[PDB]
Amino acid sequence: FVEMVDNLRGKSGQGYYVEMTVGSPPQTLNILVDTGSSNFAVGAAPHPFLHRYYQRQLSSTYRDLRKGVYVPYTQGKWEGELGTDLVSIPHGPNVTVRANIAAITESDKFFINGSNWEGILGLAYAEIARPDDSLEPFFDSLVKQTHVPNLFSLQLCGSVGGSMIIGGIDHSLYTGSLWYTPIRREWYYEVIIVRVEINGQDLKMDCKEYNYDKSIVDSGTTNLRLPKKVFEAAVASIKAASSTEFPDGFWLGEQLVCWPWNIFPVISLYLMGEVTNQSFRITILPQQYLRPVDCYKFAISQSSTGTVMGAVIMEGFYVVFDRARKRIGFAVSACHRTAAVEGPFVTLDMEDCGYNI
Ligand SMILES: CCc1cc(CCN)ccc1O
Repeated sequence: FVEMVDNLRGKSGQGYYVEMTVGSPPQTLNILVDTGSSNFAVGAAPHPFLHRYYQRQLSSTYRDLRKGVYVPYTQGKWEGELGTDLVSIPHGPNVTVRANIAAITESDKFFINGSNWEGILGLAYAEIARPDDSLEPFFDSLVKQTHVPNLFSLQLCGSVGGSMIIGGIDHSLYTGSLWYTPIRREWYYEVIIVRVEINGQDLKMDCKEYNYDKSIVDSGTTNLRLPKKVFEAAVASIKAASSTEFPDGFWLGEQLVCWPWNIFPVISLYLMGEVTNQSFRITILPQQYLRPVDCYKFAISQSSTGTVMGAVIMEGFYVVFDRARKRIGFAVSACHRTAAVEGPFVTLDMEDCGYNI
C-alpha cells in the first residue's frame, strides 16, 4: 500500500483531505475525510472560498437523480442536487466506481476561507445518510462494485499530513498490536467506553454516562468531546492534577493560554473488547488535548451528542475501520511518557455502559 501512504494533507483544525477525481474526463478535487457522516458532497458552484469545484456540464458520465438534499448543522448548512458519476482516488486503489454525489449549490458556514478542500467524503453508514438510508454511501458502492475489501484505516499525523489506506492495513504505520472494539451499531462508528482514568485514577462514574447518547470515532471533528456530566468530572480532575498554575474560561474553550507538560495528566479510555468481560485501554498524552494555535487551546469540550473521539484522539493512533467484522482497531501510531494501547483488562457488566433509545 505504498501508493497510499502520505495521501492525506491538511491544516491544523481544518480537517484532513484526500485527492479525488470525479467525472469523465477526471476532475481533480480535494475532499475532506469524515467518519462522522455518510454523504459524498462536493462544491458545484463558484463559491469565493473555493479553489476548484465540481463542474457537471463537463462530464459525459454524470447522471441527474432529480432530487434535492438539505443538510443543516447548528452552525449553518449545505444544500445540493443529487446525481451519480465516476469516482477515483489517485492515491488509492486502481478502480473507478459509480457513486452518489451531492452537488453543493448553497452553503452557510460550511466551507472554510483559506482551506484547500472543496467537499466532504462521508465514510460512515447508510443509516445517517441524507435524505435517507437508500442513498448508498461512497464506501458501500466501492465494496459492492470492486474487489476492494470492506475496511479502511486512518493515520492522522498532526501543516498536517496522514494516510488513508483503502481496502487494508499497512503495518509500517503502527507499532505494537492492534486492539479491537466492536461497532455497536452501523450508523456512525459507534463504540462503547467502559472506564475513564485521569493520570491513573478512575472518574468513578456510572459507565452508562461516558456513552450518554453515544460514543463515536469521528475524523471530521477536531476535539475530544465528552458528555456534559463527564466533561465536568473530567475537567475538575485535570484541574486537581495540575493546580500548580488558569481562568475558568480556558476550560470552557472561551480563551487561550500561554507560556511544561508534566503537570498535565495522561487520559485513558478503556474500550469494550472483543471478548466477554475483556477490555483494553488507549492513553492520550497532553500533547494531544492541548493544541497549538506558545499559546494552546484546551482541545476537550462538552457535548450534547455523546462522546466524540475526534482528530485530537485519533492523531496518536492508527485506526482501523474494520467494517467486514464490525469492529474498530487501535494501535500506537508510527508518527505520534508515550501514547499507548494496552490489554487485556477485566471489566464486568460492559453491556450496561451502552445507552438505550
Ligand atoms: C473541519 C471543519 C468541518 C468539519 C465538517 C465535518 C462535520 N460532519 C464539515 C465542515 C467543516 O467545515
